[PDB]
Amino acid sequence: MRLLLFRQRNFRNLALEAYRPPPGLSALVGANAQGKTSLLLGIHLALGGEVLGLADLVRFGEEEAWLHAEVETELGAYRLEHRLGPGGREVLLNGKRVSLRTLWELPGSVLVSPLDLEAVLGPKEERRAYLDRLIARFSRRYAALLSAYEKALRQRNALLKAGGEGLSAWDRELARYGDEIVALRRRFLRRFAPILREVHAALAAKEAGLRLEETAGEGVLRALEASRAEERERGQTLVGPHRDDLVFLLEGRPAHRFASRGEAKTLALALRLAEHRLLGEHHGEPPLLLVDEWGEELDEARRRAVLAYAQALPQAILAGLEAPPGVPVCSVVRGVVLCP
Amino acid sequence: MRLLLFRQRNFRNLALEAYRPPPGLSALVGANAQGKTSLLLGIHLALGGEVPLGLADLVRFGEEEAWLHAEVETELGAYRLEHRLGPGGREVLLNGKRVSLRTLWELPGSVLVSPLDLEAVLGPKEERRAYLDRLIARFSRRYAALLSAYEKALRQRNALLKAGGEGLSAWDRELARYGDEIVALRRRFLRRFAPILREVHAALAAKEAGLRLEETAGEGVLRALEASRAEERERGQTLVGPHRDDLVFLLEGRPAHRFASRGEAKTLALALRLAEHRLLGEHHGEPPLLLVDEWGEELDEARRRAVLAYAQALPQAILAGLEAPPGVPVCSVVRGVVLCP
Amino acid sequence: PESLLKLTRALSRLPGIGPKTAQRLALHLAFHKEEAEALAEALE
Amino acid sequence: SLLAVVESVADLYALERSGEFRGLYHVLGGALNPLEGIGPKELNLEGLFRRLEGVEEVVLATSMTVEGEATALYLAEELKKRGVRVTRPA
Amino acid sequence: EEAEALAEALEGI
DNA sequence: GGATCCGCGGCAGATCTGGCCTG
DNA sequence: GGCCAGATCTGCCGCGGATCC
Ligand SMILES: Nc1ncnc2c1ncn2[C@@H]1O[C@H](COP(=O)(O)OP(=O)(O)NP(=O)(O)O)[C@@H](O)[C@H]1O
Ligand SMILES: Nc1ncnc2c1ncn2[C@@H]1O[C@H](COP(=O)(O)OP(=O)(O)NP(=O)(O)O)[C@@H](O)[C@H]1O
Ligand SMILES: [Mg+2]
Ligand SMILES: [Mg+2]
Repeated sequence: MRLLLFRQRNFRNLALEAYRPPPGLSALVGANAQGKTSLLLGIHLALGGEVLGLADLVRFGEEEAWLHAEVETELGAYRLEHRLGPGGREVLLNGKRVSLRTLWELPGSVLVSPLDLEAVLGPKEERRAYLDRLIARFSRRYAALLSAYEKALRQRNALLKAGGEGLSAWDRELARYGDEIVALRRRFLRRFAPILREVHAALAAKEAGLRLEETAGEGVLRALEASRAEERERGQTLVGPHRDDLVFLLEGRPAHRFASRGEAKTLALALRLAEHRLLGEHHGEPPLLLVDEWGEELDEARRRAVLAYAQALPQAILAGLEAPPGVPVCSVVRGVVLCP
Repeated sequence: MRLLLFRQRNFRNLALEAYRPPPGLSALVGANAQGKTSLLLGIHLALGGEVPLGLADLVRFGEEEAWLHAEVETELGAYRLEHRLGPGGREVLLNGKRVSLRTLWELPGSVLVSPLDLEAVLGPKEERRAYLDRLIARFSRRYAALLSAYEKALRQRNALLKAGGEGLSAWDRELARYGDEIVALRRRFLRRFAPILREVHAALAAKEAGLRLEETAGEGVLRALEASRAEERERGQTLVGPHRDDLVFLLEGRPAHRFASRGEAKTLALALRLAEHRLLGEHHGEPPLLLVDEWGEELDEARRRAVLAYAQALPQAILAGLEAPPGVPVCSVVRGVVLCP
Repeated sequence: PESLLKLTRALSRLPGIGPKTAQRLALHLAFHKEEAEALAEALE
Repeated sequence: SLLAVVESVADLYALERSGEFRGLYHVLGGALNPLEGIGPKELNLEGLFRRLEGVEEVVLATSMTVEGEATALYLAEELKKRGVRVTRPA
Repeated sequence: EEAEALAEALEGI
């Protein structure tokens, strides 16, 4: 899988015509407010990623935006186009209009941004949401199960809050959905962890791991039964998959209370790389990797280790203030991209 | 204002005896996981500040008590501060006797710069409003009292509205008694605060900076309340008041949480902190101590040069990072020990 | 008001009095010279 | 011929003990807060309305909490609807 | 010493 | 082109940590 | 010792954007 060519028109402050990355590792160098982030975001969007408001991606004082990418995978090349404006996105695959759910099947790309630290140093809700979306990216049953469980819990809470009534079927539905959600989460986390541990061991010297806390580990029905008095007193369901907690551990201690900036950044990068490797082993071919602002808050040894690890990937693009040594480099000045 | 000596015992991973910063610009250099942040946090907590970290997580692994000691001299005279961190709670001994924490509120103190300000600038509406409230609350206690009274009155009126009917005009007048005062205080503070921020930011970059505060109830709380009775009846909640204002930061006349990069946002946060430092120094007569963490990480050469130029004219400041600025005294941190060549 | 600086510095060093307390004590002693002369002559 | 209104007997005794003035004394059921459901009906406002005869002045000695201020405002509005000059402590 | 400094400063005021 | 649905920013209400006054 | 101030956490409602017939 290689991104052969990429064109755009009226997208943020970009003012280029074409960009042709070479195979293997590459680099981008620019000063503040030049357009590295805009270029990476456009490349991510062109392949069918996720992002900024849809109306904020158009150049100032304009109404139409155009993105075009040409990728030649192993089986055969194909083209993509995007139209943005007031009406909305118009994704067409090789000339035929099609929905995004079709693009969901394609490999795509992985983007690493400074926004991934909040999944490590954030509150419980952010970590739970991150885990939910990470699991959802691999399977389709998970989203339907989550939606059904949410609706059932909403109905049960609404019925319980307003006086009293017969609560027999709602408990059955809630248990029937939770027993599957918890099992799927356990099955995924049993396999995810070793890859992350190995990747972090490659990147750094300490040890990393994951811990999941389950309120109802034996059954939703029994957990609901064993708390009826306080459930009726408070008026809310106090057990279920929607109250689990996920904690990242550095040397057996929570990361959101003891880790520093460099350790947190390394942990986030390791998580993203583990996800990339799992996606590559699952779909069939590794996706393109995009890393933004790779080496600011790291020392010399960590930067060298990161570069050595990234040297072995089929394709990657790095952006930052300082050029890595020994790799091809391209510069960005006021939105235009020029290469030697 | 000038700091003379700092000593500690069993604080985070620190392990040292004494540290004597020189008067003027200073620096610190260290690799990852060495203790620069720990040292700055300890100094900030010793001088009477507030540390976001929990109290129970500021001691070593195994020990159960921590000790801090600082020796500061001002235009009036020298005095010693001492903190005993432990399981029971914080206690302060000014010159040797127990002192309430509110007493240190009259002292100069210090200001700390951290990426939390950068997070707050690019945050949601509620975070910006909370930041404005906390910033204003450091110049008067009447503001805090008014905020507490307004919150209690709003809760009472909302509880009354949620179910049933009763006398309602009384609570309306009660809430309007405080809303106008809060709005007037906010307007006066913003009017006094904006030009300093503009002129401070004009020396760090090239673009324009400003502030904007839109009000739901400008003419008066009572008039706006009587003009939205149907919406209140339908929704069941109050929809007008100071508790729904919006604060926006502008770069070249555009919102900064949608059209700004990392460098510009970091520069804005630093400018806000420097303006607060200048205003506080003017207020108390003696400017406080400035502590900067990760001074020049995500900045280019020109911005770093501009930052170093500004901090050279201050009475005393301490910078930390992974690199040594050219032409300034440098100290090194290795696994918790600070040695000055 | 430059004369009161030495008095404030002297009063600041003793334990139990904060930097602002010393200024208040000096001000209270400024217009109460009756006891102020006695205070100096109390121990000497 | 002076009348005062007080939340409870505790402040009644506290005010009478100092003995600045002597007059008719009245006590309410309590404050006026809707969080725990005390409206005008749950108070003794009805009893207060029986003996306005011969009254030329009324002072509302009420606490400094927000509920006290709301109660004072309601009482002032009601008496002004009936018509009596009112005062409050500083 | 320290007390004598206070004693001599008191004469000024 | 109309209409049901899905996901997320924004806000009010309940819990909980650490400092304070009265005695 | 006992009451309050102020930050963190959880669930409900209205709004924007993708999909269908
Ligand atoms: N919608 C837009 N229309 C026009 N110009 C825009 C728009 N959005 C952003 N810009 C400009 O692009 C800048 C941001 O460019 P960006 O791609 O974030 O730079 P960057 O190289 O990543 N900088 P930095 O990350 O700080 O080192 C803004 O400061 C504006 O000058
Ligand atoms: N309570 C504690 N007891 C002992 N060690 C601790 C404690 N809290 C943190 N640490 C360790 O102290 C180190 C973090 O120190 P810190 O002061 O954050 O470093 P730093 O120099 O700012 N590094 P960085 O900002 O990442 O470049 C890590 O090795 C932590 O494991
Ligand atoms: Mg950027
Ligand atoms: Mg640090």
